[PDB]
Amino acid sequence: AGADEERAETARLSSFIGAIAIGDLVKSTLGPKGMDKILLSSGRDASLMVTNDGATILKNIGVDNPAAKVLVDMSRVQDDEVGDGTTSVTVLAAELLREAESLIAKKIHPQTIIAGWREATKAARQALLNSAVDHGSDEVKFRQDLMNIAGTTLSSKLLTHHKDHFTKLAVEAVLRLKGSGNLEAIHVIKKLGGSLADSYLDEGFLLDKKIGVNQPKRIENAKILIANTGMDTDKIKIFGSRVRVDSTAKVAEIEHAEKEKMKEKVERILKHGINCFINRQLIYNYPEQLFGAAGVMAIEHADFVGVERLALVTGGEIASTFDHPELVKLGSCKLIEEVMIGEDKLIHFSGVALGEACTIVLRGATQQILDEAERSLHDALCVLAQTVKDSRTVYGGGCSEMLMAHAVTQLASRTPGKEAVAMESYAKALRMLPTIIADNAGYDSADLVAQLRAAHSEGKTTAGLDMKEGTIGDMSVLGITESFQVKRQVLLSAAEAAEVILRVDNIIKAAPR
Amino acid sequence: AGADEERAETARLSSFIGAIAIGDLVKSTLGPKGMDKILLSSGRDASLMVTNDGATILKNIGVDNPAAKVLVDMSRVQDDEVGDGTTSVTVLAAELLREAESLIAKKIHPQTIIAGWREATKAARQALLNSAVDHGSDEVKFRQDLMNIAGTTLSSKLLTHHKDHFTKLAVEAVLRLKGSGNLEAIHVIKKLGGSLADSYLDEGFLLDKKIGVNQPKRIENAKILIANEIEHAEKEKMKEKVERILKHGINCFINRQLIYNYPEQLFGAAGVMAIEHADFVGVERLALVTGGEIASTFDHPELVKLGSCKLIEEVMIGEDKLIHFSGVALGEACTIVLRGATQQILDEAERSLHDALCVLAQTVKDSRTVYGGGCSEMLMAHAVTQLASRTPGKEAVAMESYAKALRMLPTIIADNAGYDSADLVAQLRAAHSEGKTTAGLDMKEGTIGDMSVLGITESFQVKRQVLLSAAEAAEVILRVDNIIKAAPR
Amino acid sequence: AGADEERAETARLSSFIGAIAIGDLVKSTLGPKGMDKILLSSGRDASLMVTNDGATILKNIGVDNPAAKVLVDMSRVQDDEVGDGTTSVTVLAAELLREAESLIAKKIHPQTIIAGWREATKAARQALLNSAVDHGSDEVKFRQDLMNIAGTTLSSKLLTHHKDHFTKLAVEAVLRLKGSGNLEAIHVIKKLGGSLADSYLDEGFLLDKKIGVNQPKRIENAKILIANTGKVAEIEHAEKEKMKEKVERILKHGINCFINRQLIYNYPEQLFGAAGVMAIEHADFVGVERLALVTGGEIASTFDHPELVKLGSCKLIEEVMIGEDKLIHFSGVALGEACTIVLRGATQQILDEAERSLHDALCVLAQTVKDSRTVYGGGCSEMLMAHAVTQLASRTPGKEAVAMESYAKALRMLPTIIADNAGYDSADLVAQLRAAHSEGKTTAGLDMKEGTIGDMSVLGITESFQVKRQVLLSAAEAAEVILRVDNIIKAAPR
Amino acid sequence: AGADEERAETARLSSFIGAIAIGDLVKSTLGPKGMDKILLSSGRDASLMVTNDGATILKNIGVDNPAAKVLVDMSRVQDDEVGDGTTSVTVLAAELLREAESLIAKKIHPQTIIAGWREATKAARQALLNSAVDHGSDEVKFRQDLMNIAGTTLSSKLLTHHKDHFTKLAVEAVLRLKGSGNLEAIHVIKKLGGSLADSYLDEGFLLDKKIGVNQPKRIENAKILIANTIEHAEKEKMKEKVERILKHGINCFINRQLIYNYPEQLFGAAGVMAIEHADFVGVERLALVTGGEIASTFDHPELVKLGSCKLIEEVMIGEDKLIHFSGVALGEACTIVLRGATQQILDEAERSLHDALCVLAQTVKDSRTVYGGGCSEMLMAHAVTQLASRTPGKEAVAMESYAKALRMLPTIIADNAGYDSADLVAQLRAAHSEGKTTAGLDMKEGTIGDMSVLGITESFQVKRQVLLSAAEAAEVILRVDNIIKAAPR
Repeated sequence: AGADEERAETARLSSFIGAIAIGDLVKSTLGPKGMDKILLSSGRDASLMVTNDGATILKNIGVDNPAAKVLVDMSRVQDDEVGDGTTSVTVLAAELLREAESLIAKKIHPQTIIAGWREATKAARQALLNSAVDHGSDEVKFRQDLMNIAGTTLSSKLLTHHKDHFTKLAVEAVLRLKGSGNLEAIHVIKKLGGSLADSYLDEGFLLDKKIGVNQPKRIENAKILIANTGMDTDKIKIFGSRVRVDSTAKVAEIEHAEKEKMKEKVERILKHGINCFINRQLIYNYPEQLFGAAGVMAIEHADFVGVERLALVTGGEIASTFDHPELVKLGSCKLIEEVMIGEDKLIHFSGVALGEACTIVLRGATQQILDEAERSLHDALCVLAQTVKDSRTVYGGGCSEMLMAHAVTQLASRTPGKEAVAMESYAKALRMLPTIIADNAGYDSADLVAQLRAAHSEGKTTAGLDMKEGTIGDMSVLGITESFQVKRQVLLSAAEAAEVILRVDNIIKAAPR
Repeated sequence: AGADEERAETARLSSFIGAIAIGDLVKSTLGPKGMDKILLSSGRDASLMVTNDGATILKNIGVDNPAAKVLVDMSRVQDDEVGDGTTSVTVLAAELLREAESLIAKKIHPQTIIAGWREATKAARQALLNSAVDHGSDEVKFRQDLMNIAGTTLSSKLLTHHKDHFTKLAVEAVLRLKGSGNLEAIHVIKKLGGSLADSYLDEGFLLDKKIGVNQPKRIENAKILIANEIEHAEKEKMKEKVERILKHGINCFINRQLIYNYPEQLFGAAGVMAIEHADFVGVERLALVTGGEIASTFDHPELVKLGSCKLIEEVMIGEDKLIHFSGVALGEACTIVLRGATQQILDEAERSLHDALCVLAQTVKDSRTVYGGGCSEMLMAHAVTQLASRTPGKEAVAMESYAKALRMLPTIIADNAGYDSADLVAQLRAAHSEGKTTAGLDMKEGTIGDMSVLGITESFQVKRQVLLSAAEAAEVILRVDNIIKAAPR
Repeated sequence: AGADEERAETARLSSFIGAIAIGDLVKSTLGPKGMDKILLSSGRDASLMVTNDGATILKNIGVDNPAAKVLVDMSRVQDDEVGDGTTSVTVLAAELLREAESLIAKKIHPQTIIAGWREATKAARQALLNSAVDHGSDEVKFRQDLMNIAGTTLSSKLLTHHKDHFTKLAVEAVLRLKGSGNLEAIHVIKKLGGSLADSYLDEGFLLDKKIGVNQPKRIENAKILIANTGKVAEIEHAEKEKMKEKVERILKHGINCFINRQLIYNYPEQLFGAAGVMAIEHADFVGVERLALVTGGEIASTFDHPELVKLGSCKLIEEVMIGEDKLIHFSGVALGEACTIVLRGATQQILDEAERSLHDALCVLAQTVKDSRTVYGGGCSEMLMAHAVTQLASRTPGKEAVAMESYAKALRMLPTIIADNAGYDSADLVAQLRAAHSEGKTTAGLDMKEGTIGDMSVLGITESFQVKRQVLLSAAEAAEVILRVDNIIKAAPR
Repeated sequence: AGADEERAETARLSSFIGAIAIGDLVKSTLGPKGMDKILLSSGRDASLMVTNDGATILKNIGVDNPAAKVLVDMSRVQDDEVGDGTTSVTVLAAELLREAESLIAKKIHPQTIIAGWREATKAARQALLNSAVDHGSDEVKFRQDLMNIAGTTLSSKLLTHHKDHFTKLAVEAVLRLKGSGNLEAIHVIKKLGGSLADSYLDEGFLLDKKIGVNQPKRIENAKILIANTIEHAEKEKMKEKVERILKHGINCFINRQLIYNYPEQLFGAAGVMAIEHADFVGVERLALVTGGEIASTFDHPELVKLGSCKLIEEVMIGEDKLIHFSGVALGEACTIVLRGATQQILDEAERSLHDALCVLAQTVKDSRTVYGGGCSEMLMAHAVTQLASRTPGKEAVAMESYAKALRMLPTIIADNAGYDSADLVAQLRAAHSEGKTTAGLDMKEGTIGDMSVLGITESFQVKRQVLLSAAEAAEVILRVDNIIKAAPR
């Protein structure tokens, strides 16, 4: 229905603007020294969200009328099977649109010009088939656990002054996460406190809640209880109305009935040896006095998301009415205690025998810049899982992009008529990436492009863009690598719909309405 | 990736503006001629708040959209580590920003410039291991007890004309408080009735409050009580209080909260003085002093209560109504009562004692100090200026910008003095360059003098943490564009 | 009034806008189906200037507030040593400005980038003497003399249907032109039309004036006279004496024609008709200047001026029927140093293109003699250079490369433009064009009649070698002045 | 009547704005990689002039309400004395205004800072002490005649791809000039044609006028006549001209004004070439060249006239006809003609050339120069930082700020080069600090190199008064709210 009318030229233009606007923000993000973008919104979110991951912020927000959301949505599928590394895929697609302005001069058949996607099928071929990636990544592995690909993802991120160490920590997390058991139950939070480590590794799941001022400080061989239904009692489905009774004698039983709820909770809780209770909602006051005497620590209004992960962690339980204790519930038993961390007080669940689920706690300076660690971390978890079993990678720092560009230029001219025009335009698309990496490093982009091309042309796939250097250097020494799937999936997506429809290269434009 | 957006140079300006606004308000705060600031704002605050301490005022309010609050929060961690000293750390960070106007001339990636912070680390340790300055503070101590750091914290506040004598007194308070346990039993009030001595020292505890208009004027052999059918029930509650009370001879009751009206009538007829809403901080202190009490329900009287009976009375000192607890047998905890000349500077004395207890605990443990009055700042500034020219590429514009930031502290210290700031900067630099570590800014002088003779010294913990913290403050400028919130609209 | 405050980005923008507006107008002017532009202004402009030659109209006027008059001025110096072919220099300079938006993206300093133009100048020269071409233009040359560049230069002009023939004629003019003097004394005027030939070549100078309807139709063994200077009864008698002096001196000489650059007195007019002598009133001074070198000239004084003090060439002077209209012919000059070129046309006031097409035409083949060097036409040169220049950007150490590569892709538009107007799809054309050029055959080019690609040499199209060397050096620098200048100091009442 | 209202601080701003507006156009111009600008205007202006010399363009126009024209006017006194080389004097004065924003922050006495100018004079000697000038320029000078300052003057001008060769030519022009009388008898015109040399040096004077269509093409053993000035009477003027003229053998006549038609017919038959409306300035120079003559009424022929004869002819050069006067016996006065590669930038030659004539003459007379490429400026910068610490009171703050001003110049010279500015600044500082006055910014290299090997040096005078002018301009805009003077050209 209604509003927003666009056709042919004007409609093509809307696609054009969306690609250029996104490219500049993502432009600072790529390579060993990127920049931080900080966002504040109104009416649906709490505060300032800062993300160095182009994928994370894009998924969350659809700011305006121009089209770009659908292109953005696709990158997530990429994350599930490979994703990140560094966010470069969005940039390649955007630059495709710049050539379109020179096409109107031609003024006849973009479709004839378009001969290129079949030609760009070649990109699926040339970009990720020539150059020997990586191989072993044995298992657990001493030295090769990190100090390579995680570091590159982080280098593009500003926090590398101390976060390079954080990245190193993440693979330790993946080692426990490898084997059989699914990609689930990984929890991470950041703490407002400065230390050299800037992060702490827990033996289990971290939660931030307390029963009250009273109750024992620490429990051992802990039994964990999770209830779906609240502790609160009174109304029931049918009120039974608020009653009055024939004398003061029968009003007493009602108060007495309250005591019975108290009775059930302690009598069978004691047999279990219950050390901790976690409830996701409001908690009734009566049990609270009881738990302190028993020596049981309960958690008021515990977050549901923490709870679901916790069930996987402790073998779980079936949560229903107060019958829920004993056998229906399973409780792991290493150590549960509330421990002060840097400055804040946190409760630590640890020693889960099953081992499938684990939690990582980050620590920091207390800056917005610190919130950067949250954005980088999310990026890192996805990067390592894919690196371990994809058994395939490419040289980073734009090494791959310059090589393909040299190869694609040859393709133009070699093909005779009709075929040649789009293939060269596709070819120039590789050139902007070298420019994007250099500009964010504070070095003159013009000077950098010229010197960059000569090293790639020579045949060293290892050589690439070194931002700290300001010129060109050996990418491999740095340990900068991109996963094979991230590069492979994007080229097909760019040349997917593009092929068959207007069957060839220089896409999209609008259709009906 | 958008919100409220400004890019590179405009983005830089939002951080740039926040630092300059804070520096001017805080500059007048520092040293002997510093001045008190008062704030008034609409809704959810009341009216006049006056905070001499820069840290306390910044923490309380997030006034506007431009970023600065996160930078503000960090000073508190520093406060916990050692505390106040003199407020100077916020100021260094602000002047760092002015150089950034010239960083556009550098013309490269600002993150790349950030290497200067590492360079700042060189500045951080140049200050360190150069000029050992202190050895001492064994415990109690005959002559090193004061005329030192307490005097410098007090230097910031104009009370120093007679106050420095009072601050000498404060370490005596600390010596009694370092042992036995806690950080309790210290209370300070001011009275109007000026004399040269300006302070006494109460062995007991001093409190300002009254039961009500009725009740006996004075109590002797005083005993102290401290406490942590419906219609019919209330009468019994009254009755239990009187029955237990009469046998004891109960002279005074102190309760840390609101007090129910029924008992009030009974206390008047009985001849018992009670205190409504007594502050908790005073109450804990009283317990150590009186031998303590077991505070619980109305069973609290007799044996579970230990009472000190020298004398409790409401005493007129000078003018204002106050109640004096004295004659404590323990002697471990005391209250210092200082008499002033009747000015805000008299209220100024309130924060001088707080400042003194904290220093000695930290000063004994660190075993290190630095010269105060900006002595360290010019010396460090002299060392840092050389570093900028020496370092290549990226480092040189950034290195001197941090070095430059040391210069304002000398300027801030004397601007509030009443002397011309421009003249002060040149003269200061010449003495530090020459090689005298002891030499520093003398505000009373208007020029430079020997800091050690004053006795002004600064705790080692305040200096090490600020420099690492400062780097983070300089670390949140240009790289961050806008990005507003922490507290409701 | 005082106003118009602009700085930094806004000042750059004024430069940006001037380049974009000009490029669209000059855009269809390149190649076989170029578009006719007609432009008029009040005052002394006159009437008919319809401009297909981009350089000619731009040079003539400076109509509006934005700054671009100076960039336009620069193209003419190029024109004097070579100029045209097709007007492409302005287009290439204009497209460079688009990257200026990316300059703020580079966010450092624009001056570092402009050094690329110097480099571009080197790029211009390394795109000149390497990556070969035709190696023809021996001298005189019976078949390669034309039907070449002019055909392509003419291609941008509509009149190509009968004008391509005209174009062939123009090199004959250069063959006589080459030698002792320089590029001097060449005059050409269109005379609408009505003949298959569409042009007659005059062995001498062309003139267009008549004394009056009466007077002898033809003169032979003609002596030419050019003069700088234009009892009451005896006064009347004295007038007769002026008549007498003019006749007495005239008959002995045999004077066949008189030409004067000013008003002529009525009394002598009757005399000339009876004698058998034709006179010209208010003949243009410029025509006379050209004529003096040609005929050996004379000394122009008072009536003593006839006989020996004046020299009169005597081949043939006549008024002849040219297709339809009458135009005077001065011809058969012994010296041979200076000549006159005459052309015609279909007549749609698009023929007037020939008035300025010709201005570009005049310089190009005169130049061809001097160069003894030429390049393949039909855009053959542009595709070859484009293939070579793409490699060249990486060949340079840096700085040079960024500007050189952008410059390289600029060449792509010209092949597109040549076939775009041709009535064929540009997209198919650009790809097929490159394959033949990359192959190694320099003779391959845009075959516009064909609609595809073919042997340019077979068609017979070549461009003056100078047009390519100067244009490349000139284009980069003409482009540089608008981009490098941020903030032009002014004051604009308007 | 009333539209714009300004007071004190905003008044400073109007003055502030003028310095920034001028600085952006001028900065591009400075150093070996500068730019050229074109101005249209209207009324009493023939056509747009494009000026590279900051001094020439500012003198010629007073475009708007803000006051800057007077600041501009002073630079010319500097130019007659020396001036040029590169226009940097105006830029440096402009950058001192930026500190003024800092100054309101100071919030004290604005003129207290004014002491810094006195200090600036101290700063000026500071460069002299800390840089090695030159050891020679003893007249004529076999290799150091050029390939130094002219190269720097010209390098700032892009045209140096081929024009560096013409820059070399200009000193030869000054060497003949040095001697007996002031700055006169030098004529130079650009020509629209292409050649490798890009210019020709003429021993005589070049002119561009023609008698008429008729008249002999060429004259030899030429006699030259210069003039400062019913029907039957007209014939007599014709008679005197021919009779007297024939005896002398008269080959050419040059008249500075309109010429009567009757003689024109005579000259053609006689075989004499005359010039109508010849420019007086060309004539005066020509007279010195040919030995001159006494110009009066028609009694002017014979001995009162002295004519030199080598060759006078009209020659085709490129596309435009000009007349060449050549073979002067005196040799004292000469004319320079330059061609080059054409465009807008060739009208530039009239502009660039004016600058060239001024720099080279100075080089022979001064016998003093300093190393170019910014070598002088960085070394002064290393030197400037130490002095500020030493100077008492007012002087330290102002001397240091003046001192860091010099840092930007290395950055601007490098920036136009086309190389990374950040890397360049620090490396430059290291070479100067060591003690090599020769080392400087090698823009072509992209890094620091030995300036002396290049051969580039700057005239000593340009440096002496730039510092003094910069200081008066630096005394600046802060002073008076209105300045104005003159009605030029």
